[PDB]
Amino acid sequence: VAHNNVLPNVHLHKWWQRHVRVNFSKNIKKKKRRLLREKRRKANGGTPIEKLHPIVHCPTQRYNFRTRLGKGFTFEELKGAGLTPRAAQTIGICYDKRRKNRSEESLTKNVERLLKYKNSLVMIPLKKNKAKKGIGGIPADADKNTIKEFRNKKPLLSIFKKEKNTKPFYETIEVSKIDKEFLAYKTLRRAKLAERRKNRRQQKKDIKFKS
Amino acid sequence: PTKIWRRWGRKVNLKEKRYAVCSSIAASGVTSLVLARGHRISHLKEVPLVVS
Amino acid sequence: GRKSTIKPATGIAVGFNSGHVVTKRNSKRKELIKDVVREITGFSPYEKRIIELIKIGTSASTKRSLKYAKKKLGTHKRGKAKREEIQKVVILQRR
Amino acid sequence: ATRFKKNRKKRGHVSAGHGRVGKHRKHPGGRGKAGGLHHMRINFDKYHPGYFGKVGMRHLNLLKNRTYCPTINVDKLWGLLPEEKKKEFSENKDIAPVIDVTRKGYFKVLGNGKLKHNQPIVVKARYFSSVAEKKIKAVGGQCILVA
Amino acid sequence: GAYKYIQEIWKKKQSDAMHFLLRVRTWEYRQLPVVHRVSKPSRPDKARRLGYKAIQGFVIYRVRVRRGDRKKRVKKGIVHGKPKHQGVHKQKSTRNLKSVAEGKVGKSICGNLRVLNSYWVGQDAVYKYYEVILVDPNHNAVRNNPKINWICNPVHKHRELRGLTSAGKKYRGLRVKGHLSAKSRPSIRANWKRRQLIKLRKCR
RNA sequence: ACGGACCAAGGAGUCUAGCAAAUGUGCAAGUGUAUAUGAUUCUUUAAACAUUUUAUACGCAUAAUUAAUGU
RNA sequence: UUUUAAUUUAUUCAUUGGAAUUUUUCAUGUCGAGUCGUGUUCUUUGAGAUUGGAGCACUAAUACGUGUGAUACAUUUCACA
RNA sequence: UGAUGUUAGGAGGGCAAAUCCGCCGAAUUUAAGCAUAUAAUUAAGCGGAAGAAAAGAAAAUAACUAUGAUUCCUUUAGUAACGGCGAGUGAACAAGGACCAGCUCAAACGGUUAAUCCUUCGUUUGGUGCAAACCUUUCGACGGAAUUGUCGUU
Ligand SMILES: [Mg+2]
Ligand SMILES: [Mg+2]
Ligand SMILES: [Mg+2]
Ligand SMILES: [Mg+2]
Ligand SMILES: [Mg+2]
Ligand SMILES: [Mg+2]
Ligand SMILES: [Mg+2]
Ligand SMILES: [Mg+2]
Ligand SMILES: [Mg+2]
Ligand SMILES: [Mg+2]
Ligand SMILES: [Mg+2]
Ligand SMILES: [Mg+2]
Ligand SMILES: [Mg+2]
Ligand SMILES: [Mg+2]
Ligand SMILES: [Mg+2]
Ligand SMILES: [Mg+2]
Ligand SMILES: [Mg+2]
Ligand SMILES: [Mg+2]
Ligand SMILES: [Mg+2]
Ligand SMILES: [Mg+2]
Ligand SMILES: [Mg+2]
Ligand SMILES: [Mg+2]
Ligand SMILES: [Mg+2]
Ligand SMILES: [Mg+2]
Repeated sequence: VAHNNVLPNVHLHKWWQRHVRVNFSKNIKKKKRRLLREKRRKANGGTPIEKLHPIVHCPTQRYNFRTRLGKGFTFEELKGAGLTPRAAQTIGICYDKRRKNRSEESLTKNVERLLKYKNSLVMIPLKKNKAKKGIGGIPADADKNTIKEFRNKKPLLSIFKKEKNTKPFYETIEVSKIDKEFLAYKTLRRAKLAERRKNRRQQKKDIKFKS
Repeated sequence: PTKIWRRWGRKVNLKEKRYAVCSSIAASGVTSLVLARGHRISHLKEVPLVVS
Repeated sequence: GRKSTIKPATGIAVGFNSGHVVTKRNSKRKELIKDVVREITGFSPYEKRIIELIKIGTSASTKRSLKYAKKKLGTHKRGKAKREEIQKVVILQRR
Repeated sequence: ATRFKKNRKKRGHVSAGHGRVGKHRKHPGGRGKAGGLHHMRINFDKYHPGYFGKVGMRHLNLLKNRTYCPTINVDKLWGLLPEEKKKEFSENKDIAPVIDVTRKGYFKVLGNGKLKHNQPIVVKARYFSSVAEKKIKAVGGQCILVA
Repeated sequence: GAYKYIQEIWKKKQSDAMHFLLRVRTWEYRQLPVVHRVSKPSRPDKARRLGYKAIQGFVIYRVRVRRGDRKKRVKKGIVHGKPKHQGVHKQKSTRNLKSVAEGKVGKSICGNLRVLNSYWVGQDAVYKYYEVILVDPNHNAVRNNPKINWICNPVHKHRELRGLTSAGKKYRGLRVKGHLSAKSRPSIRANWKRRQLIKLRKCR
């Protein structure tokens, strides 16, 4: 090497030519994918090809203020809507047997989601012109007139999407309510200087409770 | 020997593409420029040429 | 660090019990089989050695029993559990 | 484009620009970063001084999402508000804005620059520095800690 | 039931009863051929835990495998190469002895059948002894049963030479998950190939 | 001192990755619509067009310094 | 010519079995062994007082157990499976 | 319980390899010499499958307001780490997308009655073809396997 250049680094020392891959057909493949998932819709004959998913928080102090879709409601969230895990699968509702509800906010949020979904679907009978009640929490069957006059509406696919955050980032306050004797930096530093002995005292509380 | 991993295409910024399309519509409305491209329009009335 | 199950969190980023402030939410057949199997099989040789070392009854013999069990099983924990079990057996045999 | 390459200017010349006496040979000084510390020492020392040796402690499994922390100074703090909204607060005198910077992607407020005189402001964040918090207090504001 | 008592007894192996039984069992296995058929499982409780069933097409075989390490295959023990590659007398094999036992009976002697599992029945200074469960995929008893007829499909031919039995899962690294077995699925070579790849946009 | 008996055709600084300097272009405290999805896109089109009906995907930049708790 | 969506039409009578929740009760079971693990030798990995595999020697506990939480120990707390 | 049987009915063997699964296993070359290292968990050698194969329903992450079987694409990132700490090498979690699916044994419970399964021989309903053939059908008899454990519940 000879000049003021960065020191070289390239990792090309094996037989690298045997596996190089140029992507000549990315748009062709998305056309194919679109046509396949469009063909499925005509085979369903009215029912949508999407399934309902819950709303959950992301796991880290980097993302904990965001929500997204998860893979399925819990047992308790389904029982809050009077549904059974087995019966729910026969509708586009996903079930997760291993997520837990640690707080009330998530429980109520997902129960309201399930209740809203359960109110906006019409049931078609298994045998034509034979309408019966539900089972396992499934809504009762519909009559042929409602089925005729809802087949001509546009299905709503916005219920399958994650909620969108509308929390604002500023507000207004009155000058008479400002607190003046609060010290943020000092509180932050005293909180860190105190942790170790507090952990010790919690451990001793745990020992006392066990016996 | 020629290879298939020659870089065949390019990527173009969106703003420059839009700017160029806009500047190419504007040139379509000048009588002198249209004539100099090779179109025989000595009998047209208006060069923008809107029709019902 | 540690948190508390009771006593909700403080809305501060650092310290003990920190973070956002959501609302928190809260055999007899076996020893029949044991007796049958025990009288079928008995004790193992290293178990017999541990038994006699315990039966001596001094503190040096106790430390020796721990070392021998730790060697035979290959783990401090395992060896400690084995010595405790043999101690219970020796106590029960004397009654 | 091969139309504009330098080698086409040497096309009738003998040595293609590399020299009669010193040829163009293949690897006459080593391969890659070969001779550093022996016969490439001067280049290494004047262009990359601290290159050889090691210093510091090891950190075996890092997990960078635990310490991620973007910052913002107090200069850019009135600029998060629209100008017509900034106008209204400077006019009226018994109201102040409450700004939550975590909703904008910042975690720690930092203290470079100058806040406007006698214009109270209330700021929410996860961490504060000492100087920033002093400057916010001086003009009549308040800092709030959130998680 | 009865099986729990057998299971608890076989956990000792050093009591006088089990020592006597093991000695007599292993004496007899030496006098028999290297690969011979048994009429019944000698450990019925252990055979139930693996997929054995008392149905017309299940059979049992017994194999004998030699112990230790195999020497590197070079004439007169001479290596032409670098000193890092001159080793011999402590080369160790990727496969278990249980897998080799399965392969001794599964390749040619009973190419008619399919290997399911196997289990330990004793050992010695020269040999280890195993019993192997096999299934016949052409008998109608297994071919009509909905629970077990997955074995009759041709994608399950010679499981014991492609690493697909339990012993094969052990030595490929598929018995541990997470951060201790990060680069082993869907296979070692496939994971290597994925990480060597250079992918390259048309427009870049 | 070495190559050259003669004539015709062929015959040698290129391609990819990664960095920098120079220069042209667009926007500017920001900038780049990734993988995907959409469309009354579908010989050409493997191109072109679009972006999810007080708005947190990711990179580089907007802040440094220390082995480090950190500041 | 294929295969598939709607749409069009049931009815009156017969028998035996099953299945989900909702009420009152009792019963607190089972859960994969020469296997896991430890020592030692050789390989392999980014894995470092050892990441996976293998040979030899020793050889467990019973859910109040066992395993993981990237530095070797002893005494413990907590989370996850 | 071994053996015997030209007894009745059946299976395995060879070819082919771009993609796929398992084992075995170099040196050239780079380090401006060379022995660890690199080339490379590669080439050559030996076995086994499919229209895909392999993997796969937690003895998994995290440390948060928590996520949630496998696979692949964009990033993480030439980063944490390994190394005659030289030449060189090099992952994982979170985040955005494609697709989307869950189940069976073993063990527990059922003894006024193994409920279970297979070979052979019959016979009985509706459809489709010119024909050849092919769907659908619940009844029985003799024989055998199985309590050293088939089937049902969960
Ligand atoms: Mg010249
Ligand atoms: Mg020359
Ligand atoms: Mg010279
Ligand atoms: Mg050699
Ligand atoms: Mg070897
Ligand atoms: Mg010469
Ligand atoms: Mg001559
Ligand atoms: Mg020529
Ligand atoms: Mg420039
Ligand atoms: Mg278990
Ligand atoms: Mg190596
Ligand atoms: Mg961790
Ligand atoms: Mg060399
Ligand atoms: Mg050289
Ligand atoms: Mg040499
Ligand atoms: Mg090969
Ligand atoms: Mg073959
Ligand atoms: Mg498969
Ligand atoms: Mg990736
Ligand atoms: Mg970067
Ligand atoms: Mg190493
Ligand atoms: Mg390597
Ligand atoms: Mg994702
Ligand atoms: Mg059972």
